[PDB]
Amino acid sequence: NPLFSPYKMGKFNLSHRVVLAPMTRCRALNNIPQAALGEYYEQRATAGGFLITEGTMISPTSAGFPHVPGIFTKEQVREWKKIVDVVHAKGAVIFCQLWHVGRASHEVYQPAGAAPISSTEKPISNRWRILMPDGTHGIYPKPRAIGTYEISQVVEDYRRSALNAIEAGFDGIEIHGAHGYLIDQFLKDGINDRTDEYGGSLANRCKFITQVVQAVVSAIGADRVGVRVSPAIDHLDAMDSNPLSLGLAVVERLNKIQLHSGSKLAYLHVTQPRYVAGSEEEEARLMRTLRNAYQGTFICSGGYTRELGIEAVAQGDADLVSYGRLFISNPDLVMRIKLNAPLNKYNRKTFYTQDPVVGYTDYPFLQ
Ligand SMILES: Cc1cc2nc3c(=O)[nH]c(=O)nc-3n(C[C@H](O)[C@H](O)[C@H](O)COP(=O)(O)O)c2cc1C
Ligand SMILES: COCCOC(=O)/C(=N\O)C(C)=O
Repeated sequence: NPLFSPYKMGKFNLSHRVVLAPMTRCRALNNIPQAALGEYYEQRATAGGFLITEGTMISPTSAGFPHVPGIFTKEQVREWKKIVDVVHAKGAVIFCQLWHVGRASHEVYQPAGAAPISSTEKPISNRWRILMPDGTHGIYPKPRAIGTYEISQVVEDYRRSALNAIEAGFDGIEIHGAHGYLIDQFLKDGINDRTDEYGGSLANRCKFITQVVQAVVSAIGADRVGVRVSPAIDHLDAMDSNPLSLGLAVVERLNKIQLHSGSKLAYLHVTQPRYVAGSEEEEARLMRTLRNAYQGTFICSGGYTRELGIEAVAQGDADLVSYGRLFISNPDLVMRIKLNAPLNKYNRKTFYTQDPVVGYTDYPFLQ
């Protein structure tokens, strides 16, 4: 089974290639990591396994979900430390995903009820609704398009958050540059309608992600930095006229950052276009084209099964395979995939609820 061949992710020696995908679960009450998070990641940690946390706020304006953690306060750092300690006790590697939602937010999630920030003044269309703290769905508002000064301040938020993650003991961080959130709002020409140096050409639309990655690489070192993108995704009106070219433009800039820094990033993480909340062959081809173009470790994500994961690694389509929903409902997903044991179903109704146990840590282990 190729999923259990060891793999060297730069400075981290992994014993297998089953990765816990980053997953927002909304148990971090008032944006403070809670003890429930400690039990949840502990259940899923394995010796030599790689975990990526739920997306984590880099600033008070970053959030667009209720009770998601931050890592921009010392209190948050203090509580994350306890969670990282118990994961490390199991011998796992864990990265903190740094997450800014941009225009995918709401007045209720913003300080003083201010407008969410974005590359653009265009709101997400009414085809998408935002989950509210009371469990209803609200309207995405019109965002405020930020200037280049404010852009440089968001980059500094990323840099400070990456340092706080290292202070909490994280092995590294992942830049959430995917799924129509803030970075993807700069990347996608369906969203970025800017007329300054951050829009109007493919090179300009890649500026924001390049400067974010550069800042965090300089702060904590390239081999502690992973980057997630989804050039072809149907989420929150994040379309591009040429998804493969956008992906390859990002990859080229990551390659160049690596050469200038003298070290490879931890990995590039790409979401399969089939992942939803046009050809099957052209979608597998886009993934392999990006993998072949990038000088380093490739993590694929989105709709993988045990068989699809084995095949991705055996065929050289990816080095690591991250699992989301199946990891929600199978705390010992790694052992189950090793033994080819039956997997348990997941309940989407408790994906984003606040209960510290139900649908969170009460999915059982193999008997
Ligand atoms: C409940 C839930 C929360 C998620 N939260 C995040 C997130 O915060 N950041 C992110 O990059 N991806 C997030 N994802 C996407 C996953 O990281 C992963 O790519 C996806 O679940 C893989 O597809 P799979 O569930 O079939 O394994 C989330 C997915 C789910 C189902
Ligand atoms: C169909 O693609 C959906 C991608 O969006 C996500 O998976 C996500 N965060 O990135 C959350 C919070 O669910």
